[PDB]
Amino acid sequence: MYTFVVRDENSSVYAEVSRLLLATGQWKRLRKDNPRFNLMLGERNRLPFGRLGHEPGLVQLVNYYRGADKLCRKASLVKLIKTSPELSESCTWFPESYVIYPREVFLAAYNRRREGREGNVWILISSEASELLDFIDEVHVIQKYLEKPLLLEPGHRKFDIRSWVLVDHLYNIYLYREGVLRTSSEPYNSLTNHCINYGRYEEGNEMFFEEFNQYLMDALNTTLENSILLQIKHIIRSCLMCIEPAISTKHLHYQSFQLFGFDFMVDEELKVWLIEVNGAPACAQKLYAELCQGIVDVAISSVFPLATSIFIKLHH
Amino acid sequence: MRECISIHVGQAGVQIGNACWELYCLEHGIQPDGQMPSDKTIGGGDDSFNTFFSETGAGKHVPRAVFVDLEPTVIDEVRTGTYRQLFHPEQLITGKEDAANNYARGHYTIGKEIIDLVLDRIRKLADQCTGLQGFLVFHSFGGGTGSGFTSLLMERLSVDYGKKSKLEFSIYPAPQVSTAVVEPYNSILTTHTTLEHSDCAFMVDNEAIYDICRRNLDIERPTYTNLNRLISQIVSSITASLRFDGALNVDLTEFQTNLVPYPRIHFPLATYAPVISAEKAYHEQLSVAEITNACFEPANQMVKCDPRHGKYMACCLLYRGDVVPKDVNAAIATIKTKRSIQFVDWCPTGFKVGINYQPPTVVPGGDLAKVQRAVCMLSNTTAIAEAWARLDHKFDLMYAKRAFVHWYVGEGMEEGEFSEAREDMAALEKDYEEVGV
Amino acid sequence: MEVIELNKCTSGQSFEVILKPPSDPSLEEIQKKLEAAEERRKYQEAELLKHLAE
Amino acid sequence: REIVHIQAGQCGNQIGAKFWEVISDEHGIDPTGSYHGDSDLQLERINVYYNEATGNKYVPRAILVDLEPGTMDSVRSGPFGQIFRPDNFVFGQSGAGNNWAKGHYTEGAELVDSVLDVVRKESESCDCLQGFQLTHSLGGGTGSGMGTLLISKIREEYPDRIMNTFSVMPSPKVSDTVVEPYNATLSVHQLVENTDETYCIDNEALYDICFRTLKLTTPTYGDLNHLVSATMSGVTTCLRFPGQLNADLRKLAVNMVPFPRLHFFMPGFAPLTSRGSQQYRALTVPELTQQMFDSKNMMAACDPRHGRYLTVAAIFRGRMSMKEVDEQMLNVQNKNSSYFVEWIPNNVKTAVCDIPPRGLKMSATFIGNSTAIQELFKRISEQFTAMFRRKAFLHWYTGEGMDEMEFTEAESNMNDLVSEYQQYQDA
Ligand SMILES: Nc1nc2c(ncn2[C@@H]2O[C@H](COP(=O)(O)OP(=O)(O)OP(=O)(O)O)[C@@H](O)[C@H]2O)c(=O)[nH]1
Ligand SMILES: Nc1ncnc2c1ncn2[C@@H]1O[C@H](COP(=O)(O)OP(=O)(O)CP(=O)(O)O)[C@@H](O)[C@H]1O
Ligand SMILES: COc1cc(C(=O)c2cnc(-c3c[nH]c4ccccc34)[nH]2)cc(OC)c1OC
Ligand SMILES: Nc1nc2c(ncn2[C@@H]2O[C@H](COP(=O)(O)OP(=O)(O)O)[C@@H](O)[C@H]2O)c(=O)[nH]1
Ligand SMILES: [Ca+2]
Ligand SMILES: [Mg+2]
Ligand SMILES: [Mg+2]
Repeated sequence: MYTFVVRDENSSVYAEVSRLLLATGQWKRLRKDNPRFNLMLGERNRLPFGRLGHEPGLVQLVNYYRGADKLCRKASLVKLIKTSPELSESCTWFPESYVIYPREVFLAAYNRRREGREGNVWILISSEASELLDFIDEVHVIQKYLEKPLLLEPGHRKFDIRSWVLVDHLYNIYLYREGVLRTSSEPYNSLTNHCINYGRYEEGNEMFFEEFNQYLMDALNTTLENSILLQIKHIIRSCLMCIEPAISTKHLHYQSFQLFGFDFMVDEELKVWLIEVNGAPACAQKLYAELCQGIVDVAISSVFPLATSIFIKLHH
Repeated sequence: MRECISIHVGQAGVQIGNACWELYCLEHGIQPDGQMPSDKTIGGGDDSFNTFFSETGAGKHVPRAVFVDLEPTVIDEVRTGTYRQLFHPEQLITGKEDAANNYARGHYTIGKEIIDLVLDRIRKLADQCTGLQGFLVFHSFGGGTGSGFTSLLMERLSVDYGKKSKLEFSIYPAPQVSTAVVEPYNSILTTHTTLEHSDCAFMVDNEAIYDICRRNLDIERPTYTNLNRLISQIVSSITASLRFDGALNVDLTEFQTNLVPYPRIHFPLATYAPVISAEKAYHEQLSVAEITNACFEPANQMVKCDPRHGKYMACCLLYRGDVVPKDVNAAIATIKTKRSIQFVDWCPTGFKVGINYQPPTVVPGGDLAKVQRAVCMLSNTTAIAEAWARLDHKFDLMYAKRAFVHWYVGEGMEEGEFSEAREDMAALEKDYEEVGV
Repeated sequence: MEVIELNKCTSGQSFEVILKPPSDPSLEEIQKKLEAAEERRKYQEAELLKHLAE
Repeated sequence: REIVHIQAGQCGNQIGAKFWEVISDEHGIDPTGSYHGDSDLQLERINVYYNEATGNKYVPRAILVDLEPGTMDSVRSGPFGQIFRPDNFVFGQSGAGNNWAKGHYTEGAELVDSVLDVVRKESESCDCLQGFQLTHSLGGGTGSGMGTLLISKIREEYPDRIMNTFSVMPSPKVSDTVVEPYNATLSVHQLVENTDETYCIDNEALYDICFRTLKLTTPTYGDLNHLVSATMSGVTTCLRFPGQLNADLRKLAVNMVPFPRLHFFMPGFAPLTSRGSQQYRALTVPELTQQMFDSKNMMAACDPRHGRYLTVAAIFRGRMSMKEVDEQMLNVQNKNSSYFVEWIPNNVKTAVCDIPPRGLKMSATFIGNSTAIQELFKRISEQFTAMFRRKAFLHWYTGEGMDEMEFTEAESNMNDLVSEYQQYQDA
């Protein structure tokens, strides 16, 4: 029998994962503060990482990577990219972003394009620095708003892509073969959060990969793999390997895996941009069962075995 | 030359003291009968090894040490052991019944009956020192004597020798080799009482030593002998600068200067490499780069913690064996590229390096193989606070129900001393967090 | 980077390598504490013998 | 560190005689009192239970007490009866009559000072005295009434010494008299306050083990006391043989007793062995561990799954791999975490002794401070209240000067003890 403990009751993903483990008949959920667990589905904040790996006779796994917050916070991510040579100053795939605390770097580069007549529309989206910058004082990230988003028709609809990524204890990087397209239902005027019409062109403003592939073929004579996903795999891999020496648990007394959500936006010229990385993501409703079983298969059962894959291994 | 006095309190301190002084005798060429033919100054001298040894007219070299335990069993084996002649009978002080794993009994009821005698025996050692720099105190967090009596002695030493440095070698409790359920209580009480009276404390987690013996020495069930002999190698590395000629860490004062920028944050992490089994037939000798890089592996540290998720305030590299500075600097440049080593912004990112050419000495019939080079890293990193969080959490679990507290209150202690000690621990954890993030 | 204060001797050498630069109670109160626990311990003992006498 | 042993009453002297019989064989001491053994380990800690007499003769530091001469004349007649010091037989003539009041207040009051004289003489010749070991039953009059009176007297003279008892609890399946619940309830009120550790030896459990597990159809007291003697030898293994823990009565109390009144232990043993029947297959380290935690090996008739373990001490005897014992003991805690309190970390302690008990190559002794012991006290309480609500059989006690209020107090105190075990079961 294996032991596990739940410490984030709002995790739709790991509530699904925990019910899967119990229903295997070889896992038993413990009290939330029982130290003798094999697996910890931990809280999102102040996870007691310093307490893992000190139980004699117990192999301990945790569904979070200590130090992964540096990729999953806007101010730190923007810092991490510019300051790290792996992501190499201004790489091609991250919008120009700046840390301004509620300033000098913004004015120098931005004002060049307000003079130069190239669209100066950073982002709460304005074109006047004072309008938005003085507003935020009522930390924040000032990012260029890409003014030429990819046209999606019928409907002239802006969109964003979410790919779920699982990193196991051995730092294998797994890209779930099923990504989600979150769609804006109303046309664009020269935000796609599903939290903010709905249902007109496709169910619940969620378009899938089999469908978006055919749109790209029929409309644009191209494949999803060739046009977008190749750029996505490169951005995921570059991000997660840059921080691998900082967060890997290869030689640690406890082990980490963690599921991420990557956010991309595709421009008119079919260039892929990184929006944000989310350390606690929620799967699409249709895809929950497939992904949560893949987590158990490759993240949990790999360490705790019992007695065709759904992932793409991003090689490094 | 300024003399240093070693005080070994409780079972753990005494048995670790045995292995340390045994190792010192081998390193300095002193026989179990106290004679050192190496010493051509007969009856005295001011050599570097005279920091730890005094001389008699008969040429016997005597450790400047005192062993104290509230119960006679452990120290009696020292009186009858291989090094019987090494120590003067007055140097070994024993009580009659121990503290029963109770800090209060060690500190208050039983400890108060022997404290005056111990200080007088210590004073006899001090009066044969031309310039006493301070004390090195070996004790456990967990035991009643190692916890309660040590804090009592440290308070009186602060009063009597207020100008002298006090360093600790503290054994942090681990369930793999545990002796008592109330060890988290004893740990918090003794740490709180001793915090301002200690200038530098080297914590050794019994869990780390245990796994190192299993993993790297292939001993399935390590005994106290296995753990202590490995611990003495680390201790010998830390104290070698006091006993041999060198420019780095030559007095106890320098340990605080190099390792301790803030007084409360005075627990440096120790990492030792390489640990190789004597029974390993074929072994490939590791280079300067390999052993230095091992200093940043948590599996070689004396406490298991992640320095990547903390900040450094100081870093010392103590080498023994075939090591030259150009190899050290080339290795450091290499490690800096590949590892997460981040300092606080008000400290320079630099290493203090000391090299002793004679390689580590090993006891014949021991578990460690002879190596051609070794290193002990002393880093002051906030990551060591993980051990404080682990201990404090265990304290909270029991204390929330006042489990076993009646044993302490039964000896005169008050419930408020528990909460007072825990608040100081909570403050210590917060100091570490502010510096670390 | 910069190697400073190299000192050598026949036993070894020591130096510093810098990669980047930076950006008590008295004996009196001891006895007051110890005797205050002693009176509590003696009081609790006297309560025992009083209870036994009943 | 020496211990003073006291056996009182019929039951106390019997299991007491068996205990000296068993451990003397383990230490190589014959009925003459002479050591004829093959190892120095037998003598390393022999001073704990034996005095040294002229010509290297070993004498148990034991005091035999009864208000009736008969059972003690049996002890002298017994196999090891001549080993005991003759001056340590202290007996009355009338007897207690299964009356707690007679043992505590009247008949026992006359003899108590004579016993303390022997206890004092034994104590004076001790270099460092840990405390006292008493064997008695709680259902009779002498061991119950006078045994607790002795415990109170000894605590008065030795308030800083450990008091430890082996207390046999009454069961209607092994019952001499209907008043045993009265005697037991009055005795538990004393033990809750004047002992540091009490091993609860339930006659119901001893009977059930003999009937169900050992397939003994009509078990005698000799069958029952074979189980008690094996348990007492195992429970005292760390005292009698050298170990890494450097173990004593106080450290056991400090580590096992989180709250002063919850000091009533559930002993366990494995392999469960019938008298004379030889065991040819030695057990495996996994088998010992599963049996020792099995409810069917407990000597108190309680279900450990009905409560939670506050602390546990496990003693393994024989030549076995300590790694396997560690793995196996770690396996039980990790497998059954729910029955160990989380607010006492590392509350299970394991010890190993190379010397095995006679007739076995592998043996395991279990000592648990479980909140499930409230079931035993609830059972005594229910039997007590059944008679007390009608004031039945009270005249036996009010005839000796006792008042009803003392019964109400003892009833109330035991129900307080039950509620305290209940409190930490849900904590
Ligand atoms: N590394 C190491 N740890 C030890 C040794 N002896 C005991 N310990 C540890 O020390 C703690 C118990 O402290 P002890 O030194 O045994 O107790 P004490 O200081 O003699 O005090 P008393 O309770 O009065 O016996 C436990 O955590 C043990 O794991 C030893 O020789 N080496
Ligand atoms: N440079 C940019 N150009 C165009 N649109 C942008 C943009 N930066 C962000 N957006 C849009 O803002 C929307 C939401 O903002 P943001 O990227 O900060 O959070 P998010 O998309 O990851 C949802 P959540 O914050 O709840 O996890 C995205 O859908 C994106 O379309
Ligand atoms: C008196 O005879 C024993 C004495 C001791 C003993 O002195 C002791 C010392 N330290 C501990 C413990 C440390 N942590 C624990 C957790 C649960 C139980 C005990 C401990 N016990 C232990 C025994 O059994 C292992 C004994 O045999 C019954
Ligand atoms: N195991 C065991 N139990 C006994 C023995 N004799 C009596 N008992 C139990 O002890 C209780 C009677 O107490 P007893 O010791 O005989 O009375 P006392 O002599 O006045 O102390 C009953 O519950 C009996 O079941 C015995 O020899 N061996
Ligand atoms: Ca000399
Ligand atoms: Mg001790
Ligand atoms: Mg009878």
